[PDB]
Amino acid sequence: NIQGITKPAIRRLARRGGVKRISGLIYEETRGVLKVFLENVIRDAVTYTEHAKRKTVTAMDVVYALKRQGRTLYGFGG
Amino acid sequence: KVLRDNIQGITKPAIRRLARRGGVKRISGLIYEETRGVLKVFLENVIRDAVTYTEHAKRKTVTAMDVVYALKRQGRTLYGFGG
Amino acid sequence: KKRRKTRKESYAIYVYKVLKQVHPDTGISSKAMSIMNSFVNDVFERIAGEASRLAHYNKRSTITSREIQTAVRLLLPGELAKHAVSEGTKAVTKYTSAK
Amino acid sequence: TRKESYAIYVYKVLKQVHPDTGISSKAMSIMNSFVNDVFERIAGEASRLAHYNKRSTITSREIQTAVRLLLPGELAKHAVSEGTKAVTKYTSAK
Amino acid sequence: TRSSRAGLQFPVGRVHRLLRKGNYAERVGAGAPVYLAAVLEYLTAEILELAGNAARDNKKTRIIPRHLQLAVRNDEELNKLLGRVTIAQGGVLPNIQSVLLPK
Amino acid sequence: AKTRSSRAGLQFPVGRVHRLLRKGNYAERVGAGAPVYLAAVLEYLTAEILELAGNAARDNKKTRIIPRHLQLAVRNDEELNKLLGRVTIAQGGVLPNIQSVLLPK
Amino acid sequence: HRYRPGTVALREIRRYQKSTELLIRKLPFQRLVREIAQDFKTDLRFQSSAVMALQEASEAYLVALFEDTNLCAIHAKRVTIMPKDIQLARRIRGERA
Amino acid sequence: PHRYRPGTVALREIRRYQKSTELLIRKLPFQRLVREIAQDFKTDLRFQSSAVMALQEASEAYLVALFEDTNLCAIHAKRVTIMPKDIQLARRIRGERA
DNA sequence: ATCTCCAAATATCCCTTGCGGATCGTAGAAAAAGTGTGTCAAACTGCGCTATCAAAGGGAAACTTCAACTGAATTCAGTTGAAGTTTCCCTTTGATAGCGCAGTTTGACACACTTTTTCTACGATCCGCAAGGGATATTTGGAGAT
DNA sequence: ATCTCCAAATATCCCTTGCGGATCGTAGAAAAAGTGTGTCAAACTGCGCTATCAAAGGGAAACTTCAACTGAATTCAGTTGAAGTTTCCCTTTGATAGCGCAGTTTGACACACTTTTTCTACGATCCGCAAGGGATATTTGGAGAT
Ligand SMILES: [Mn+2]
Ligand SMILES: [Mn+2]
Ligand SMILES: [Mn+2]
Ligand SMILES: [Mn+2]
Ligand SMILES: [Mn+2]
Ligand SMILES: [Mn+2]
Ligand SMILES: [Mn+2]
Ligand SMILES: [Mn+2]
Ligand SMILES: [Mn+2]
Ligand SMILES: [Mn+2]
Ligand SMILES: [Mn+2]
Ligand SMILES: [Mn+2]
Ligand SMILES: [Mn+2]
Ligand SMILES: [Mn+2]
Ligand SMILES: [Mn+2]
Ligand SMILES: [Mn+2]
Ligand SMILES: [Mn+2]
Ligand SMILES: [Mn+2]
Ligand SMILES: [Mn+2]
Ligand SMILES: [Mn+2]
Ligand SMILES: [Mn+2]
Repeated sequence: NIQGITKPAIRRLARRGGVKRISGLIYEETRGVLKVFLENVIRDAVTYTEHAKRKTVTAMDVVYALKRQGRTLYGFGG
Repeated sequence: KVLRDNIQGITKPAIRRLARRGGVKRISGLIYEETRGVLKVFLENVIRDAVTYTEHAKRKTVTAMDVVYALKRQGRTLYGFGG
Repeated sequence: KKRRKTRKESYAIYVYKVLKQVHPDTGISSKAMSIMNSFVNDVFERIAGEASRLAHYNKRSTITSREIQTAVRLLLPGELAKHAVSEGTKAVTKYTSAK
Repeated sequence: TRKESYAIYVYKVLKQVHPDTGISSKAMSIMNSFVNDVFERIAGEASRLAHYNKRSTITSREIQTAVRLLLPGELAKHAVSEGTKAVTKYTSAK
Repeated sequence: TRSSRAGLQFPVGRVHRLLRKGNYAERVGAGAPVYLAAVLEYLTAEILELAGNAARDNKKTRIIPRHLQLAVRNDEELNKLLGRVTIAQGGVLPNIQSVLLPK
Repeated sequence: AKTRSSRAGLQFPVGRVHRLLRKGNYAERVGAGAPVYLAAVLEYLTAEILELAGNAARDNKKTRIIPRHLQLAVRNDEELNKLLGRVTIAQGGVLPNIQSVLLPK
Repeated sequence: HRYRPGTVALREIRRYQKSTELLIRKLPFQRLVREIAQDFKTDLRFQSSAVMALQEASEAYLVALFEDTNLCAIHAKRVTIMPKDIQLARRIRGERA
Repeated sequence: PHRYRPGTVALREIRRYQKSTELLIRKLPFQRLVREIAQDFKTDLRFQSSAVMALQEASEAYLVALFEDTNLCAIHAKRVTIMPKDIQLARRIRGERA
């Protein structure tokens, strides 16, 4: 599934970040970094879901989790 | 009496000691003024908040707690001075 | 009727009002409005959070306009803080006149 | 006037873990900051959880999920069992 | 309404209720929600003023998230205030490092 | 048993913690088990830092824990380092650490 | 006709910095989220916006990281981002020890 | 007469300072700087002595750790010498501004 | 420089859909009224903050010398990016199945609150004594010299 | 290879202190008890929105071809920062005294809270039509070749 985050997708992300040239080894690092990012946010989001005794992860569970991580997101129920 | 230029009291040997503690082996002559500028900005930011706490409390003496609260505000929590 | 979907509350109408004050011929998309609502909520929480700590720090039981003010001074960068203190002081001055 | 601290409890726990070890005045002030800081972080998170879920009360369940949010890995696991064991033992009495 | 007495578009009554329910303190004084409502109104004005202009510059009559982001990141003080916030669907400021451009 | 700490098997003060929870404006109401659980968590974390800091003190041929030992303890422990990742321990100094490239050849 | 190496890359930079569209395809991202969640708690559903919230946060995060990664590459007098640039940026952010 | 080679004394200075915990900035000078900066925000301030010590503890800690990051930036660029551009890269990635 | 030649920017026009205004209906804000307690202002006060001086001497500043660092300049193997072909799978569209979130009602009991009893934990205070920690002399590990 | 020698480490002496362990006497807070009351658990439920399904086309991802330009290695020299030396500035240390102001306290009350009734703002819900979407054409900004 981590391989669904393709080389072209990572290149596009890098282009928006202003990158002109990318070593072949970047695509594997990026996948690892993203996995860590998602695990940390989802871990917390799921802690909230479970605390509410729910089976469904809400956008608010994510929003609160992002806020905890110091990654406040506007646009989804802030 | 007027206080001026007190950033120059942050001496070069002092900055060098801090860099040694930070693991630095060799230091460019240009570091010392860069460091002064950086320290100035750090103190201005913390002292500004610390003074806001003093003013709010209607006090004229900046307490250790005003500083500890300001440090916490800036994500720079300090242990050892109360709170 | 009978079973009623819970009323959601937002700042959308007051944001559209302010938008008419500053940009009479400018509109706002619904995604942009959501962002604006998060902004207002985020800022409210941040300010009332300081105000709460301030009162606690000072052994007081009340959040007054004084805590709101110093909290705005802690939270907001230079010019924004200056302008927000004017606007808050003026609203309070004007409100206490109007009886 | 009275300055309350966690000092006597930190002393007690220090005797349990390291019976012949003292602690300097500054080290203890640091331990007091530590205990207050963690209290604040946990109570704060618990406060948020009750609000988020529209409850008027902080229960040990809020404290528990606050603990799981705030502490890393092994530390959350052992704090959870210490916390649950204490609530269990406490209810078993009155 | 208390908002009218105060000269505000933002709701002094709603703000007061929200302060009372957020468990910030035992008591809320009467000036507090006025002051706070005014500050929230001033900041939404400040943001909307710059976003409107970014909409103009982009030849549009409707503010979208992109214009909110442009406004924020091009403004030194708002960028600081929202230094740890992400605006969904905002993208980034056009920015290419000098050394990456051809001679 | 008289004290709530005694009932819970605890060294830390359940009653103080209850009061501090009530007077900190965290919620309208605090349940009976909240202060027990938190007192226990606080007690456990203090046991853990004190254990590691006493060991640092002994590593250093010392009999009394000073801030340096607390600092050595915290930063050599991955999880305590993380919990206190944005915390400064006054008079703690840093860990001995020279980058490889800086050593002579 | 052939554009020189870097000319099309530069065009791409200009293109993506003008837009705001998500750059990771939606379904592969959704599968990843569900797989990671499953590891923490089995038997979970997601609101569609929950997944969207996570994708917006994730891409915002990675774009900004590539900005810092690029600066570290440039610092080293290179033009090519390398794993070590990501690692240095993450160390300085205090994301990694 | 005896002369240590360049870098030998620097290394032993690092060992020396990495073992100790004492503040490395002279005390009266730091206190004047604090007092000057504060006066620019409010005239007529007094300071508890512990207030100034707290600021010096925080400041030196901040600067030690910034020097660690600065060194990593220098090493990344294949140098052993810290330069203003290393501090700048470090502060930029930290999100420190002004 | 000058011509060719891509691809983005702009123009133009018809289609789509979500902005934004209008309509109905109530949850919440305001008015009114009665109640108490936190806050405020004013009186007194002693901790510790400012200040100042003196004496000594640790450490800063300013110098000379030159080791070795930075970085300029050059080289080239190969890893990149650009543009070709081939292969896969994302998205879009139309619902149908039904999970589980969220709305409504409820009374038990958990938690508030206030009063009286019990006892914890604080502030003030002397004490044994290893624990440093500063002043003085000797040995040691290894850097640099021969 | 082997010697010389410098500074950090080790050893010795006295001694100030700041620790753990007292005992004290005592304010303040916790526990104990009694009663008031509102939060939230459970149970029943309705339906929104999550999952899923079946298919198909079109574009994205993967794969392949080529060689431009990049990162990495090598060499070398001027630049520059480190090491060491000498001078003496001004920090540190200690102790004094004066008072500015932080913190305690006590009466008076203004202000916030709680309760109940009335009024009306803002919510949900609806949809014409204009801004923006999307497709096609023309103009414009440059990049690469000659
Ligand atoms: Mn205008
Ligand atoms: Mn299932
Ligand atoms: Mn000045
Ligand atoms: Mn609308
Ligand atoms: Mn109502
Ligand atoms: Mn009065
Ligand atoms: Mn000297
Ligand atoms: Mn080749
Ligand atoms: Mn069901
Ligand atoms: Mn030898
Ligand atoms: Mn003692
Ligand atoms: Mn009493
Ligand atoms: Mn190159
Ligand atoms: Mn190579
Ligand atoms: Mn050269
Ligand atoms: Mn020089
Ligand atoms: Mn001189
Ligand atoms: Mn006063
Ligand atoms: Mn149009
Ligand atoms: Mn269009
Ligand atoms: Mn042209």
